[PDB]
Amino acid sequence: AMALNTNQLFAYLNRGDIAEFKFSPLFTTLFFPNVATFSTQNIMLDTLDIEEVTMSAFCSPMVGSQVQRDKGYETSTIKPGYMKPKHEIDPTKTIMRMAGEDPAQLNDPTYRRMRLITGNMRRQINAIKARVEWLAVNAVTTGKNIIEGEGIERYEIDWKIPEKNIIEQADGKKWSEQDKETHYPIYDIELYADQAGCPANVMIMGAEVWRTLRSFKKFRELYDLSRGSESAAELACKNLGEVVSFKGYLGDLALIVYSGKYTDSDGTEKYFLEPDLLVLGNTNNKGLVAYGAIMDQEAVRTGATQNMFYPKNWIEDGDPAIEYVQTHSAPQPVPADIRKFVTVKIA
Repeated sequence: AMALNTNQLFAYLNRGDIAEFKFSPLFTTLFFPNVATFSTQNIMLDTLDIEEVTMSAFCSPMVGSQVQRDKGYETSTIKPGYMKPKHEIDPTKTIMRMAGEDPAQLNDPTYRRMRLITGNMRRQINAIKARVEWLAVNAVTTGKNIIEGEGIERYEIDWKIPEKNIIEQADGKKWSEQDKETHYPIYDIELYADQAGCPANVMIMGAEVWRTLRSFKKFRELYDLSRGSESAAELACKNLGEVVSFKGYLGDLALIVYSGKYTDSDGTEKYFLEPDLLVLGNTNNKGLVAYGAIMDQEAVRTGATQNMFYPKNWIEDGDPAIEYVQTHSAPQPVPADIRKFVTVKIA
């Protein structure tokens, strides 16, 4: 067994026809679809060619779970959470073959190592994209991210979303308490959308929100199931049918139910978007995922530090020699304008 070099791993990562590589989760796709890779470890927001994205954040240290906001300050230098998940390449695994494919290769041990390597690479990108989506949804819904990673101390980024942009039905009119035969929920949605200061053209909803909205006769009468790749909102969902459902339109407002989940360190399943939350936004309000430099010595040696991802494969010596694949990345979502997001907790 010889370890694949990084050109060999990049050949796969860049291949063009792997969904895990070409698509990203919903909030990332709608609101952070652009990319900037930095040659510095830290993201330097002041250096971006696009003037229309956010160029500073209020960064505060933390002691435990406590944010030390008196020690925070606006800075255009952002330290990203450095990621480098790895997996063992165990050739004793049973390899699942697809689904139109070619039984004969699976004898060849090289072919089998390749299957495990590429399989684990796909899983590592999924995990990096999942962290990014978590960061994206948190930014949009709370204006804040908690950043952790290799070689830094845990701290908070605050994009300072206006307080009026985060709304709870329990401070006003609850949908659960309305007459489902007579209430017009559109007028509440319009009320929430006022807070964006600009038009909202997309409503992204947890499951409980969609259930409730649907229970209103007056929503059903206006609900326009018709659609056809007719909007950026709609286009964004076509490759995310595992976690996202495009429902139609309410006037010029696209309707998306979002049910994406991730697993946390504890190995527990969580929603990206809590089921009782809806987000109003504008699909023209596009920021980016900024990538800090890759800090791996071999990346540094070979001048390959400016990269979204940097995959490595190696075999260690030992009584069992253990083989690993690992992917380095230092992503951070940066919004265009945080003030154009309104989040509502229904009750």
